[PDB]
Amino acid sequence: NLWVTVYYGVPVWKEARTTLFCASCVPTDPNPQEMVLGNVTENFNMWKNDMVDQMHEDVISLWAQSLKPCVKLTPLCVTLECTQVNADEMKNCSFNTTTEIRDKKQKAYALFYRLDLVPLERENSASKYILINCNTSAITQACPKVNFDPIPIHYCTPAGYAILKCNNKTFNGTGSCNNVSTVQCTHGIKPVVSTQLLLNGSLAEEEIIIRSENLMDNVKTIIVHLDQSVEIVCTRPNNNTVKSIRIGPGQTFYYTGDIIGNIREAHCNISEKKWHEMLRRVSEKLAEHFPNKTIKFTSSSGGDLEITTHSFNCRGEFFYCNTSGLFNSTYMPNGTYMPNGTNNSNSTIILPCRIKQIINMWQEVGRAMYAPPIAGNITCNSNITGLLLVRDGGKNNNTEIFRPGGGDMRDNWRSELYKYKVVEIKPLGVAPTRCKRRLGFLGAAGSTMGAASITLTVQARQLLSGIKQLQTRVLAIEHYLKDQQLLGIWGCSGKLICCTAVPWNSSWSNKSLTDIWDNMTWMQWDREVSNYTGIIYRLLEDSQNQQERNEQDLLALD
Amino acid sequence: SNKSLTDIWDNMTWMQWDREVSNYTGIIYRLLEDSQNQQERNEQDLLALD
Amino acid sequence: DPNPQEMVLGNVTENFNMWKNDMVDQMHEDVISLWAQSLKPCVKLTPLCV
Amino acid sequence: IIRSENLMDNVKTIIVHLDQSVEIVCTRPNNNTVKSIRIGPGQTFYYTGD
Amino acid sequence: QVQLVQSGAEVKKPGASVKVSCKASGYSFTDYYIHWVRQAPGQGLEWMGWINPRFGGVNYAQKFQGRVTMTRDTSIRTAHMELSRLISDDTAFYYCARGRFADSVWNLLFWGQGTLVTVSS
Amino acid sequence: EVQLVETGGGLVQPGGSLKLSCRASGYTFSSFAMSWVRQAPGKGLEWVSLINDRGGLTFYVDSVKGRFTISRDNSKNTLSLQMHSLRDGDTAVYYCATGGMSSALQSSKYYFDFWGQGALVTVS
Amino acid sequence: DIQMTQSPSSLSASVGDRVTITCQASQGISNYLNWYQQKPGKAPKLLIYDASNLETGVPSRFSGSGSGTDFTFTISGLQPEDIATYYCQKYEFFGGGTKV
Ligand SMILES: *[C@@H]1O[C@H](CO)[C@@H](O[C@@H]2O[C@H](CO)[C@@H](O[C@@H]3O[C@H](CO)[C@@H](O)[C@H](O)[C@@H]3O)[C@H](O)[C@H]2NC(C)=O)[C@H](O)[C@H]1NC(C)=O
Ligand SMILES: *[C@@H]1O[C@H](CO)[C@@H](O[C@@H]2O[C@H](CO)[C@@H](O)[C@H](O)[C@H]2NC(C)=O)[C@H](O)[C@H]1NC(C)=O
Ligand SMILES: *[C@@H]1O[C@H](CO)[C@@H](O[C@@H]2O[C@H](CO)[C@@H](O)[C@H](O)[C@H]2NC(C)=O)[C@H](O)[C@H]1NC(C)=O
Ligand SMILES: *[C@@H]1O[C@H](CO)[C@@H](O)[C@H](O)[C@H]1NC(C)=O
Ligand SMILES: *[C@@H]1O[C@H](CO)[C@@H](O)[C@H](O)[C@H]1NC(C)=O
Ligand SMILES: *[C@@H]1O[C@H](CO)[C@@H](O)[C@H](O)[C@H]1NC(C)=O
Ligand SMILES: *[C@@H]1O[C@H](CO)[C@@H](O)[C@H](O)[C@H]1NC(C)=O
Ligand SMILES: *[C@@H]1O[C@H](CO)[C@@H](O)[C@H](O)[C@H]1NC(C)=O
Ligand SMILES: *[C@@H]1O[C@H](CO)[C@@H](O)[C@H](O)[C@H]1NC(C)=O
Ligand SMILES: *[C@@H]1O[C@H](CO)[C@@H](O)[C@H](O)[C@H]1NC(C)=O
Ligand SMILES: *[C@@H]1O[C@H](CO)[C@@H](O)[C@H](O)[C@H]1NC(C)=O
Ligand SMILES: *[C@@H]1O[C@H](CO)[C@@H](O)[C@H](O)[C@H]1NC(C)=O
Ligand SMILES: *[C@@H]1O[C@H](CO)[C@@H](O)[C@H](O)[C@H]1NC(C)=O
Repeated sequence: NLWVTVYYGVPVWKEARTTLFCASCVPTDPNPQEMVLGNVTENFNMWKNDMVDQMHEDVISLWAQSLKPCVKLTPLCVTLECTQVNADEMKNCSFNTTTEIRDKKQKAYALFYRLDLVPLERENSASKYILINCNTSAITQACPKVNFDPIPIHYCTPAGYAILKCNNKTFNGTGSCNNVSTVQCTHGIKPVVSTQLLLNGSLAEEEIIIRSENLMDNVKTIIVHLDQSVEIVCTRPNNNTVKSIRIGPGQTFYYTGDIIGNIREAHCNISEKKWHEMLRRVSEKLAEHFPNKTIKFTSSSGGDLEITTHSFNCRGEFFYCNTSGLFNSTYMPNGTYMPNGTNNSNSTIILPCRIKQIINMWQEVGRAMYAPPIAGNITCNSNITGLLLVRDGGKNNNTEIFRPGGGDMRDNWRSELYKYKVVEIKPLGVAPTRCKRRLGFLGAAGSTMGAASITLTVQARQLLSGIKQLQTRVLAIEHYLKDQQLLGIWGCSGKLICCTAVPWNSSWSNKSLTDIWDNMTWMQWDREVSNYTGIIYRLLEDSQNQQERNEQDLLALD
Repeated sequence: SNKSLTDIWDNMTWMQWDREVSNYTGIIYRLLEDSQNQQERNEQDLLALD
Repeated sequence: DPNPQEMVLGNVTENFNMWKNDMVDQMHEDVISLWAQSLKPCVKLTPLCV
Repeated sequence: IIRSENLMDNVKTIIVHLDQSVEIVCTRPNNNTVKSIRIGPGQTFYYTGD
Repeated sequence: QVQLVQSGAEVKKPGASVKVSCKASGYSFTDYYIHWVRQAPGQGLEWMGWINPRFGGVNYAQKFQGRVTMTRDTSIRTAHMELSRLISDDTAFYYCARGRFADSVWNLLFWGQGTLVTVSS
Repeated sequence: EVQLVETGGGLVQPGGSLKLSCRASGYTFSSFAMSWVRQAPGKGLEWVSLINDRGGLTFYVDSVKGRFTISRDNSKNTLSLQMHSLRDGDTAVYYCATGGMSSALQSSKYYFDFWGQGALVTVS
Repeated sequence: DIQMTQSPSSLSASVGDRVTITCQASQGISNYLNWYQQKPGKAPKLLIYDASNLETGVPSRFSGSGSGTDFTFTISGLQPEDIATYYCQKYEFFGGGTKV
């Protein structure tokens, strides 16, 4: 009494991973054209998203594609004769390098930071030093045209896929999300690189949202997504005079020649009241996950400068703040915050950022970078929009010690690509009907199976049918053609709603028509009839083969 | 277009016709897909009658 | 192939603009790319800048 | 199975495809001590020392 | 073959510091966490801490904080642990261990040889 | 309690035209395939025409093909039947009925579930 | 603090008897428990990576299952080669060990 009817263009999707393409790389369109999916609830998992791995690869590839046509400082991996800067933090280094003409030499003097030098002999009169890691790999000088101001990147879908945003204002990142929306592109995501503190991010809509893969171990990074930003202003007060020498045929090396005025240390200012209010609210939100525990914030217990300090790019200069006056607090279950009196204060927390020039890029090891100096001084403002915390494991007397963390740059991108999931549309499906043979994309995803069988020409047209994109264009074409070939083999070519001669077997589903078309959505139906598609498809092609042979026999009768 | 059949098929080329009916293809294509959706639903209703 | 297989279009008049053709930009790119792909596997006279 | 493109000239290689393998065991009996030096920024040259 | 080779047994007096090393061979050093586990002679296994050799991150247990320093030398693929202010209760077999996968690092499939540290007068 | 009220009918002379209309209330209108059924005085019931729930498909008894048009308006919740020529054999009470067909995504409704009160059509 | 409670502390068995060892976590909400066979003089060996999944290089005689705060490890017949101290572990927390 019920027969298999093949539908094409149903609002059904499966989880999948594709090579989404940036679009600052291709001009973006007026709006993302967001279609809110009513009555749709999807399972997100921020800690298993692929959009993060793709963004990581894109960033470690754009960065390494801007330093390729730039001067490599091979001629400067020479013995330096360095004295104290009394005309330590900085040294006045003299060296003999190679000049533009490949037969002469050149004597130069530059001021380098002590963190950029490694002694060749007992450190004290001049002492011998070389540039850090220059004898282990090549140091590439950044071209003056390299843009150190993060540019928002929009990730847009290839044909055949959709980005499912999550609009629950209090979502942490993992688990079921309702009020799911479909978008074509993401918002503008800045590739901001910062350790311990997330800078220039998006704020939480409602409150501080503690998120972690598992708040029970001491390995997973805890991301604190703030609702109100704390403003940080960082400066390098020294008035630097930049000099340059040529080290080859068109290869210009830039360095600090002298400093005008006195020598002052770089620093960052965070208002005490705003910081300690932020840490109070984060300590009360972390008390909701670790009940009856004492919550303490302390400085990092170890590691390299890139993770024990707050590392950030300020107008190209790479600062490294101590951040040990910030993370010094105790919050107990009684609700009193130990370092009190910081709610009526006018003080400032001065963090002594150090400056480094030979920056060990990412952790590639075999590739460093030289950040050229900028004449004059530098001041940068930024918004602190989140924290990266690591919890201390082991036995304890009911006290948690959340110490800053970072270094892994995926956890800096898992705090803006948290709401986005990539899915692949499955426009081809089957359902029982009484039929015998003889708006926007996914807009009806949450509608019943009888109201989504009218919006088929809208999810069908939006299938839109170097290497990273071209392979996904070819893949989308292959998937489209495989679906068309399936329809053709079944005798359904050229139709979106196709009635067949295959009877419905009650073992596939025993629901009545008023329990399917009127009460269920296409996603629930796909989740029901999924183990049986390898039987239905075979029956459909066998029935079409029988119909084709019967048709040629009838057409040869006369 | 208000031209008669003998003014279109017999007198005009396809380029002139494209230059004439070009602002209206976003209406004609929508009408064509709506008519096909109606025909497909009517066909499944006729094929379920019996 | 043997011949360009030219089909003369009768009664067809088209608007050309030699100064906005793209075939020229493509030919320019091709020439500045073939030339710069034949000197890549060739001796660079760095030791003679003395 | 003797196979060749043409077993009549003296240019084509004759491939003899055997049915039972003959075992060959090859050795370098010298006990070498390998030393290395660095010849650049991360470029290590390996050589026999003694 | 994945191997972890640790230094041999050592004898220290109370108050001294001991440095233990765990040469790592067979895999990419800068992609996996190394866990240092202290086995008391008959009182079980204490976790004590983990080191992340990519950026050198550490997470010392809340008991052994202030006394257990961990470092790493990637040029020779060797991890180092330092335990200061030794007491007679610190006598144990110190084990170096790694997880089978970087994604799940608690499945300590690969272990080195134990380093015996004796603390006595 | 659904209510079908047929507002129309009267007297015509052989060769004339007459329109009937039927308003529905108490249930969802655009989900039922409506029909018309004629009862001549002293005789039984005869089916005249059927229209689908969407209005796109119409079916007629052979005796009225080419003369009767059945139409529905799902925004006004109205059904109408417009008759031409009106022969003497068409004199009858015309009942508005709900049923006779389904949309292929619902169970078979091959029966006339809800009827109206009946319009009287006289030909003389 | 996630205290591991492991029992029995000492299990007396001969060759071929079925051995059952239990481990009671204080907090669970995740099937992440590991079982380590430690032979005297050797570093422990992992047998049950994850709560139930088995480790390569370990014969099928070893098994276990459980969820939440209650896990069970069994041996389908003790062999002479199976004399060892068995420990349960959840994240950094180790149990007291069962001598088999
Ligand atoms: C977080 O965002 C803020 C604001 O977007 C960033 O600070 C801004 O950085 C840009 C680029 O360094 C500064 O513009 C520059 O100004 C100088 C002097 O006027 C000019 O020579 C450069 O060409 C460029 O226009 C901008 O002034 C600065 N804004 C403020 C308010 O200080 C900040 O760097 C971002 N933080 C991180 C960590 O990326
Ligand atoms: C860094 O050292 C160089 C010398 O290595 C200094 O340059 C000399 O400065 C004195 C100042 O009286 C001049 O008389 C010399 O002629 C300079 N020599 C050269 C080669 O230029 C330089 O001033 C020092 N700079 C700082 C900032 O300490
Ligand atoms: C690169 O150069 C630095 C500085 O010479 C080397 O560091 C020294 O290496 C020797 C090796 O015998 C040690 O004894 C010194 O104590 C090291 N000095 C410092 C200040 O750390 C470094 O080893 C060289 N790199 C390589 C790969 O050999
Ligand atoms: C540069 O070369 C001269 C050659 O006499 C040498 O004396 C001098 O020390 C060299 N400079 C440095 C900074 O090593
Ligand atoms: C977001 O998810 C939480 C999960 O508990 C739920 O309680 C809340 O109602 C959701 N919010 C919205 C606006 O749907
Ligand atoms: C995140 O929210 C989900 C909602 O289902 C919940 O199950 C999970 O435990 C939460 N995790 C954290 C770390 O807050
Ligand atoms: C769902 O998200 C949309 C995004 O525009 C928002 O307008 C709407 O209020 C949200 N609904 C709920 C119930 O949170
Ligand atoms: C930070 O505060 C100190 C207070 O003495 C002030 O001197 C300094 O200029 C401030 N720095 C910035 C960047 O605002
Ligand atoms: C920050 O300053 C304190 C001052 O006591 C020092 O002990 C600490 O090591 C410094 N931290 C870093 C990361 O340099
Ligand atoms: C640095 O000093 C020079 C010379 O005195 C002056 O022209 C310049 O404005 C100063 N720059 C800053 C940022 O103080
Ligand atoms: C920080 O956020 C506030 C929010 O109002 C904004 O006005 C300000 O410009 C932001 N500052 C920076 C440096 O981006
Ligand atoms: C969502 O469910 C509500 C339930 O009352 C319904 O009214 C609404 O039409 C549904 N929306 C969609 C888009 O299916
Ligand atoms: C080959 O045979 C000779 C016979 O003298 C023997 O000494 C030598 O070890 C053999 N070599 C191998 C590789 O078996």
